[PDB]
Amino acid sequence: RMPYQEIKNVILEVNEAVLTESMIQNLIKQMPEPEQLKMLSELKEEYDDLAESEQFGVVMGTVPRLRPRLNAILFKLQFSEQVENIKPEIVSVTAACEELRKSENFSSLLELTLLVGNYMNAGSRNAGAFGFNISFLCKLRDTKSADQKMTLLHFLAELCENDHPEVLKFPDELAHVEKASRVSAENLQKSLDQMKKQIADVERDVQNFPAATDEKDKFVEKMTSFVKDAQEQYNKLRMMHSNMETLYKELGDYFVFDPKKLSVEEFFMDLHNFRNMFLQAVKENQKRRETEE
Amino acid sequence: LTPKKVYKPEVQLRRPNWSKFVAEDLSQDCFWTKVKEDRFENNELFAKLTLAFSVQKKKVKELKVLDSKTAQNLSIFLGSF
Amino acid sequence: TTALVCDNGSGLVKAGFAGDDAPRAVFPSIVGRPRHQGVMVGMGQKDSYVGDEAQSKRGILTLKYPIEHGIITNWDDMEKIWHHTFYNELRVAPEEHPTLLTEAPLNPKANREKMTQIMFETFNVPAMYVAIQAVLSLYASGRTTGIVLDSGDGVTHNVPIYEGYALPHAIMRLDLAGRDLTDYLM
Amino acid sequence: TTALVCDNGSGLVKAGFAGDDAPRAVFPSIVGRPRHQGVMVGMGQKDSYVGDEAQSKRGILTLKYPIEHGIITNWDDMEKIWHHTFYNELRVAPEEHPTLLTEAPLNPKANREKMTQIMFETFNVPAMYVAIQAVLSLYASGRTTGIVLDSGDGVTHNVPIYEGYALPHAIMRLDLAGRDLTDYLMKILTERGYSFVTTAEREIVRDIKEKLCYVALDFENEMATAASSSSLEKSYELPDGQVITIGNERFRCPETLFQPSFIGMESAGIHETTYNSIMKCDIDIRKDLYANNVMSGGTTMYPGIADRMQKEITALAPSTMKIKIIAPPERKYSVWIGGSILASLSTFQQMWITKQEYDEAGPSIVHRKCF
Ligand SMILES: Nc1ncnc2c1ncn2[C@@H]1O[C@H](COP(=O)(O)OP(=O)(O)O)[C@@H](O)[C@H]1O
Ligand SMILES: Nc1ncnc2c1ncn2[C@@H]1O[C@H](COP(=O)(O)OP(=O)(O)O)[C@@H](O)[C@H]1O
Ligand SMILES: [Mg+2]
Ligand SMILES: [Mg+2]
Repeated sequence: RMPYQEIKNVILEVNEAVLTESMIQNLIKQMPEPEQLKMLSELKEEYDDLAESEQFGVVMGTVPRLRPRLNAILFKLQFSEQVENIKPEIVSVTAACEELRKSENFSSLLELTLLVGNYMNAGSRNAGAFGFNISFLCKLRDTKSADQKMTLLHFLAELCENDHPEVLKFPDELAHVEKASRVSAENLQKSLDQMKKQIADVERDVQNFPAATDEKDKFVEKMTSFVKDAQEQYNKLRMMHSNMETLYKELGDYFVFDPKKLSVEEFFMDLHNFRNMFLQAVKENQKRRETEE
Repeated sequence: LTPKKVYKPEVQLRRPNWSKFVAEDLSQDCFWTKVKEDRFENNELFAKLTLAFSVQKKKVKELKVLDSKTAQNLSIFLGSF
Repeated sequence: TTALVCDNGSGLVKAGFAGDDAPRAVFPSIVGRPRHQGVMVGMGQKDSYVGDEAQSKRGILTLKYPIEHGIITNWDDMEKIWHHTFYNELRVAPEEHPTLLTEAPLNPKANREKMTQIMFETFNVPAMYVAIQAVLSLYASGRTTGIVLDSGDGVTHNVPIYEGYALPHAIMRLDLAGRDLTDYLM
Repeated sequence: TTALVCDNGSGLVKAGFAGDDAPRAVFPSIVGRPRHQGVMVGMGQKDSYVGDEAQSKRGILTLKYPIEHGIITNWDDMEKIWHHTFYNELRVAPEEHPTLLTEAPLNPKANREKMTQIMFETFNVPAMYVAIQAVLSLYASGRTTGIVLDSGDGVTHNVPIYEGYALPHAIMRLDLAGRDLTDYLMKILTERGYSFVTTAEREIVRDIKEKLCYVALDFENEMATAASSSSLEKSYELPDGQVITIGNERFRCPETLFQPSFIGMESAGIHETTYNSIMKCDIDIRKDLYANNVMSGGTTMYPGIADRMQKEITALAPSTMKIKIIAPPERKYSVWIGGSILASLSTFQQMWITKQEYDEAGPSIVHRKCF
């Protein structure tokens, strides 16, 4: 229910107090072809006789370069949502990588499981193993005993209840693991490459835009301030993703697992399920000790 | 570096079948070069790992053929009839 | 030992042993207390009469029903009903006897909480159970399925049971039974 | 010549003039009849009170809904609803204004036949139209394509429309909405000892459901929170002066929409209904419908529904495509707002069902003219 000259004035000013994301989304999705816009622009003399959609096309046909201009406006209003989707994924992986890096009680658990597991895998293919995968730790519960009453998870929880009562505070140190259990690294790379391509398309739009023939036309000042702000925020996002890729390659060296054999979301789903299985195993061992009393 | 301790237990034990990491893949600053798991070594732990991972009213009734639910609904029916 | 079945209905308490054809002690659940002036000293004048003794002497007593519409309002009166049906009528020791109880459907839960608390603390049985009345009526009829219209003195409820499963969502409760008919006849 | 938009839903009649932003007359669709013995002579004691007068004097009346499960059962009661919303609420003569009407999808056709016959014989307009409620809910969302979960008081239906084309084979219908939630709240309010059996008590329980109930995010975590501490309890003052307090039953009442096994319905939840309605469409058009979940009706006015809906659809759908839920705050009158948008258009002047078309084709041209 807006007048059509008001829609043109909001578009030509880039009136950010009026412009919203879903408005420009609905404007692009119902916009006709620029050949249809130029054919409507040939019939400006009969403006009182054309339809309401056709009177909208006469007013919109006067604005030049309309389809890459509206896509640059669409990428501008979606840039704040695209940073707020991409960045807390990267912070969640980086905080989970930094929490797993120091991780001294869980590192003593990793030394204890490797010593017990190499005694179990003695004479097998895994005999003399220097390390084992962190995503395999859900299957410590699958390693059952001969009487099938306790697991290897239940045996290691009972051993840490008896011998070393400082290992058991490991799963409260894993804080950003469940947030990093649903983050895909390839989708972060595809979105940042789409962000890098679209910033280059807006900066090509900015540089190919002509001089403003109106004092209302604030397209040159506001979009170049956006390109200066978006290139700063992408370089903040590219440095943090390079820090994310360095910390993933550092933990790829640290846990000696390949970066291509497992992504981030199956990495930390198994770590969050190992947190819930160990919390169940201590509560079941405390229940079994209270049952025996 | 040193190779890991080749244990030889008397009894074959149940094992978790992980994908093992050989010494050729290992980096210089990794976790598994700094593993000092022989401070956790115990013969009692290996013995436990070998040992574990190698009436005024008579109302019970033996059901040799029938199951629990069929004998319950029959005794409901025979108690009513 | 022999279990006890004690239907604590709204109007009549029916108590007896397990496996019997007829209930041993059928008596109305009233608590009678005197309202006039007692002039004769001695003579065994109790302050309360429970059961048939309150029915026999009802011309000088105010009678209170401890259960109204399946909900136990007065709980000390309900303890007096339970003590009278354990010690006077049935003449047993309830600390060495299991005791099943009945309950109307769509009841408030705190009635069952206080029933469990009284039956496990004051009248401390080795075991007890709370059962739905329509399931017991369908067991007494002999069939496994069917819909029971059970109407005691306060609660008139339709409960359908299919293959031994009591369906919860189709239980329909109407608070219109024999006490409302008695007041309408009055 | 201003047109009239009149949503005759199961919940409330929403009627008013076309071209406006809010409906002029929003009133519940009940007919109250007296059940006791009238003892005072004179003073104009009517035999039937229609609309808000039945709501005001509800302590002596038996209330009858003329629409049950989206289908008009009683017809003289619906004629009294139409006479009250034409002559008393809007206070205009109906035969000088065109009228737009709303209708549920998958309707029996004789409802449409009798609606056309009543509107062309009793309240005989020069022109009328019958529209689908989901198309009007999608028209007021500022768009053309998308899927509408329209949940009134009786009918909860998912209709996907792609590029203005309503797909008929993917329309799914579940008979679980706010009247059944109100009856389930009447069922679970007796667990605390607050019995509600009359039809006048159903309005009090519906006011409790409107004011105090909310959709939980996790069912088990909120149940453990309510079982742990009494921090979720809320108080309500009854019109006679009594005060009730409720705990977990604030969120167990709209949990039937996401778990329909509580009242004994075999079909799955509304998120699974939406997922099966989108999966009944083509594989190329699913990405537009994943980001265009538009909600409407008074049942979707809970302050917890969008996060639970987004979490359930994101757990259902694959994570490669974007999931977005559209929840405008004006979704209670969005059917009326879409009717006011559609009625004022110059393209809609050729789509009117006129008096001469009714005289030529009977009351059966509404099947072949509309969708
Ligand atoms: N022959 C009869 N005809 C009609 N009503 C009866 C008859 N016998 C008993 N009643 C009614 O049934 C009620 C007793 O029902 P009952 O199931 O014994 O109640 P409760 O078990 O709750 O004490 C009485 O209040 C009485 O009004
Ligand atoms: N804030 C609210 N929270 C929960 N339910 C509500 C709220 N507001 C209204 N409702 C429910 O929505 C219903 C109204 O829906 P409505 O859009 O009138 O459907 P219809 O038009 O099909 O009758 C009412 O019956 C009421 O129970
Ligand atoms: Mg009875
Ligand atoms: Mg409606």
